[PDB]
Amino acid sequence: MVTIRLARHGAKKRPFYQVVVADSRNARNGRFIERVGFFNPIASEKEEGTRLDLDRIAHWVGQGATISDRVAALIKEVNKAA
Amino acid sequence: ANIKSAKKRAIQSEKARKHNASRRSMMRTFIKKVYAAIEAGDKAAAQKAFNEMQPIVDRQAAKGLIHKNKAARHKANLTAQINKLA
Amino acid sequence: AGDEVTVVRDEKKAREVALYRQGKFREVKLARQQKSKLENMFANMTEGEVHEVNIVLKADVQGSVEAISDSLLKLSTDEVKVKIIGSGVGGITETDATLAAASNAILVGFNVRADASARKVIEAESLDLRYYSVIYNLIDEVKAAMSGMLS
Amino acid sequence: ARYLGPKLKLSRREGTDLFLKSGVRAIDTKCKIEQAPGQHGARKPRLSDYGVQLREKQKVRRIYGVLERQFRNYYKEAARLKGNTGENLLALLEGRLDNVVYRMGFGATRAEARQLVSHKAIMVNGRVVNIASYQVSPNDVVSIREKAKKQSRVKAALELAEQREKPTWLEVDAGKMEGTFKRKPERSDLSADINEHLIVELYSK
Amino acid sequence: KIRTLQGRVVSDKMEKSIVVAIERFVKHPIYGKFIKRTTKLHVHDENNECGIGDVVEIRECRPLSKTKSWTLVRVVEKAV
RNA sequence: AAAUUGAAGAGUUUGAUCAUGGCUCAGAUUGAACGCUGGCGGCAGGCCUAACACAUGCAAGUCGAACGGUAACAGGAAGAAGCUUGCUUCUUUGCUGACGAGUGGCGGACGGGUGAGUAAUGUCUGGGAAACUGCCUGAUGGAGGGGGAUAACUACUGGAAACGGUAGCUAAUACCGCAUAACGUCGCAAGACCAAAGAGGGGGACCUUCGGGCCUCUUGCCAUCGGAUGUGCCCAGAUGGGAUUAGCUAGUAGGUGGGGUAACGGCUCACCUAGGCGACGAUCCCUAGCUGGUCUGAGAGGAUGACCAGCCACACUGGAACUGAGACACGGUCCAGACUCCUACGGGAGGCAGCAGUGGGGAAUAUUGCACAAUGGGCGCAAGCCUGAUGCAGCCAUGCCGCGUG
RNA sequence: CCCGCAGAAGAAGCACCGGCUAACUCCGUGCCAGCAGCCGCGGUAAUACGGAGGGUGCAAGCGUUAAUCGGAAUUACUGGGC
Ligand SMILES: [K+]
Ligand SMILES: [K+]
Ligand SMILES: [K+]
Ligand SMILES: [Mg+2]
Ligand SMILES: [Mg+2]
Ligand SMILES: [Mg+2]
Ligand SMILES: [Mg+2]
Ligand SMILES: [Mg+2]
Ligand SMILES: [Mg+2]
Ligand SMILES: [Mg+2]
Ligand SMILES: [Mg+2]
Ligand SMILES: [Mg+2]
Ligand SMILES: [Mg+2]
Ligand SMILES: [Mg+2]
Ligand SMILES: [Mg+2]
Ligand SMILES: [Mg+2]
Ligand SMILES: [Mg+2]
Ligand SMILES: [Mg+2]
Ligand SMILES: [Mg+2]
Ligand SMILES: [Mg+2]
Ligand SMILES: [Mg+2]
Ligand SMILES: [Mg+2]
Ligand SMILES: [Mg+2]
Ligand SMILES: [Mg+2]
Ligand SMILES: [Mg+2]
Ligand SMILES: [Mg+2]
Ligand SMILES: [Mg+2]
Ligand SMILES: [Mg+2]
Ligand SMILES: [Mg+2]
Ligand SMILES: [Mg+2]
Ligand SMILES: [Mg+2]
Ligand SMILES: [Mg+2]
Ligand SMILES: [Mg+2]
Ligand SMILES: [Mg+2]
Ligand SMILES: [Mg+2]
Ligand SMILES: [Mg+2]
Ligand SMILES: [Mg+2]
Ligand SMILES: [Mg+2]
Ligand SMILES: [Mg+2]
Ligand SMILES: [Mg+2]
Ligand SMILES: [Mg+2]
Ligand SMILES: [Mg+2]
Ligand SMILES: [Mg+2]
Ligand SMILES: [Mg+2]
Ligand SMILES: [Mg+2]
Ligand SMILES: [Mg+2]
Repeated sequence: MVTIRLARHGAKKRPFYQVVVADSRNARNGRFIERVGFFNPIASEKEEGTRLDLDRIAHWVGQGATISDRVAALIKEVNKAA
Repeated sequence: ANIKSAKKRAIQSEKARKHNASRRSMMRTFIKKVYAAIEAGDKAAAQKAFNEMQPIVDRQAAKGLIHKNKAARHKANLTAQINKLA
Repeated sequence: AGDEVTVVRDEKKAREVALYRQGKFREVKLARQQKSKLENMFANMTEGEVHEVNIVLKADVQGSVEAISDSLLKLSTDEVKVKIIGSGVGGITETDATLAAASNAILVGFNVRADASARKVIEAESLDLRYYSVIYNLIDEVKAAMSGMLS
Repeated sequence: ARYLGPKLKLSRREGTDLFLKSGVRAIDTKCKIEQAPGQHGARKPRLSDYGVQLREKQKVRRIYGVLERQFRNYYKEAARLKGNTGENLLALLEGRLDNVVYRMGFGATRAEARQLVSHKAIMVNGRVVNIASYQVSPNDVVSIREKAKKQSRVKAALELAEQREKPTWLEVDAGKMEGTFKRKPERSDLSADINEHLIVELYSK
Repeated sequence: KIRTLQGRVVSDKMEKSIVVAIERFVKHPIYGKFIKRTTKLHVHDENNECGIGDVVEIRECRPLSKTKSWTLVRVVEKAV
């Protein structure tokens, strides 16, 4: 199936997760259909902590995709913020 | 092999194999009989063979042993031949 | 063989200690060899009747190498000399194969075997591999080998 | 690494003062500047074009206390930027923290300023920065810690910097022992003794 | 709407099949001199209506036969 | 606004000169090696050679909410027995929690490794029609009633072992009928035909043998049309050297009819035609995994494919097929070969180019480490289990980069 | 990542110096021993061999070798000739 999962980027002790729509059968950093946004658990308070394109999330879920736990909590938090 | 699952899988695959062998054997027996009737030229016998064969392919395709398209092709070609006869 | 074994505290210093020990040993051994060679080259200008036999030796354990080499070197005579080119512990490998093939020598395996890499060079080369498992028979055959050269 | 050796020998080779001393005594009272170092320093040989370009480059590099690779990186960055490369690289070199803090008058020599910096004695914008090669931005504020505010060498520095010429793009308050770097200079505010063309043609081979 | 290519007959010997040359005219990569290249294709035709020397129109189709993946559409001009 | 601003020569043939012409040097860069020397830190990188051979440890499991069940540990129950009368051995009970082995379900076709082979069976780009697809999702409905086996187990019984053979032996979402059948299949129509499986949670009243019935909820199963995803098939162009390699081809090129495949097709056979490709380079020989890119260069260009990412192929060598939604399958099966090992010589076992590691080759390249805390993956309702992927650590001036030795 | 302690205290080598090409003098040998990328040094006046003093360039690195491009318009389409 297609799902939205977190892909790790950046450097040691410096994580940067892309939010990715991809087949579950590929690797963590493997092929994917579309990049949707990003999250950074290290960034300082003067910089944006996260960004997601909610419309595409809705579109793909309607198509039939599934959401992981961390991504789901992320959408929950952003919806709380806005 | 080395892993438990490999051994168990081989053991059950053997069973699946002999069962499939038997069912496919019945399948070919029936198509052979209907083909022989078709070459014979007796329309009544051909129709009778077609009607005894017809449920069998559908049942075996239902269980997945042969995909639906193969059964459909067989039935359509055989009825085309029987109409060639008459 | 026989060297003292000690546990050491730290990691980095051991490598330097071992390499420093190796450098001086290499220096000294080369020093003796080239001292002898430089001193005696022109003394070797004269010649005489000498029967030399060259052997290359592979043995299973360190002490076995020592013993076999010691026996062969003590067996040397003023006119009959058994000059071992070089010996080491382990299997008969391509270094030994091409070494014995290069010089007029023989590969002797004492409780050790050959390997495919040396095997190919040997079959192409027609080098002689002599196999023995008892010290006595080895001494007997090598004694025959050197004694056959005379006259 | 740095150049830790004798200092006046650099000036003698280059043939002109490099301000590598405090200034309590005139440079001539310390060394025979006109003669080059070495036993054959009396002679004046011919210097070819490549020689003079190399001497100019070496003069700049020694005056700002920069090693070779760092200077190469500076030149590359200046080439990448817009405008006349000489102007840009001159701005780049003057953008170092050591040159600025010396130029603000908090030290006797660039070496002394660097030794102060490396020992966490300064803040920019209230943030302690010990890295010498840090590059400063306009409107940044530089100050000394109160902990090292008591240093007598800093005190005497505040005085001996007075007899020097003071810059135009900088503002300094001895009352609060701090400074503001209003804006970056162009080529004009610096010495005409620096010929940038030779450096440009040298590296651009 | 259908993509269609136009070409020259060169072989009507094959049964219910013809051979057509498509001439294309393109520049050279580095030299820039304009060359004239040709592609030969096998086309299916069902009444053998074509003749050598004609110029016809053909289009893509399923693999009706091995090495026969294009179909005749309309005969543009006749030989002779 | 922005996203480019780019171009140096010198030495050397002669008594001396101009020219032509070869040679040598100054610059960048590397998966580098060796010599001398050696403080710290941050990020990266580390068998290019024998696709040579491998000791040892680990690298693929999970579900008692599918099932017959107690192999172990625990709790309860009779009170066995004891017994200090309210404390402790064995006396048991699938009774409960759980769970060794077994059937059954899903997963080992992904993740990882390597570049031996291939001049196209590949790849890159742009188009296309005759196709299927588990887990995910939309809709419409369906879910009645039976039958005979088997593992486990029990009692025997061969072999050195691997591994067996016989008899009794029980259940299920295992297996197989029958009913029912349209929007599905075939058919011009008329007509003809096709499916299945339950489990768990809680409960008032009523039945009630308390076996549970009965109500409700969740989750499973069957059919058909859709979506999303993956994969299969075809076309045009592009993709090394050698013309001291000029002709190649008979299922070969077409056509008719059968057969086969999920699908079109000489994919396969019978017959008929005598064709097809080639100087716009066929056939043949040598070499080679490709690409997004990397280095160099003012540019056009030249060389190259280490690391990251997409595609292809391979798993001791050669050949074949089953199971399966999907393989002609690294840690699956069968046959042949070589090689290594065990033996009662009667016969057997093996496959690191997975992570460490050893031998060997070489100028040359590391630890037989910690943890599933995070990302991601398989199984489950979930708790949870597994993961040498991955996170982190150890060695190495291999490189870029910052600092000090006042 | 921060604070305290003591002490200049625990820490600099490599290559080159005749022209190309930045930087010279003496001693030791005497076409020998040797150097070398090229022209070429050495037969008792060696800035070119060895040692020393001085100097030049890099720097926790410095050199030699291997290899690709540039210099090469020396395959010349941009850009060569008979
Ligand atoms: K087996
Ligand atoms: K049933
Ligand atoms: K020091
Ligand atoms: Mg992959
Ligand atoms: Mg099944
Ligand atoms: Mg550095
Ligand atoms: Mg065009
Ligand atoms: Mg620190
Ligand atoms: Mg149970
Ligand atoms: Mg019990
Ligand atoms: Mg269990
Ligand atoms: Mg497998
Ligand atoms: Mg390899
Ligand atoms: Mg396409
Ligand atoms: Mg039975
Ligand atoms: Mg029963
Ligand atoms: Mg079933
Ligand atoms: Mg009807
Ligand atoms: Mg039925
Ligand atoms: Mg290529
Ligand atoms: Mg034929
Ligand atoms: Mg046909
Ligand atoms: Mg290859
Ligand atoms: Mg550039
Ligand atoms: Mg290019
Ligand atoms: Mg590769
Ligand atoms: Mg192998
Ligand atoms: Mg095979
Ligand atoms: Mg199958
Ligand atoms: Mg395969
Ligand atoms: Mg394996
Ligand atoms: Mg075997
Ligand atoms: Mg390995
Ligand atoms: Mg070696
Ligand atoms: Mg997880
Ligand atoms: Mg495990
Ligand atoms: Mg380091
Ligand atoms: Mg000079
Ligand atoms: Mg020298
Ligand atoms: Mg001359
Ligand atoms: Mg002299
Ligand atoms: Mg000298
Ligand atoms: Mg000196
Ligand atoms: Mg050029
Ligand atoms: Mg060129
Ligand atoms: Mg010319």
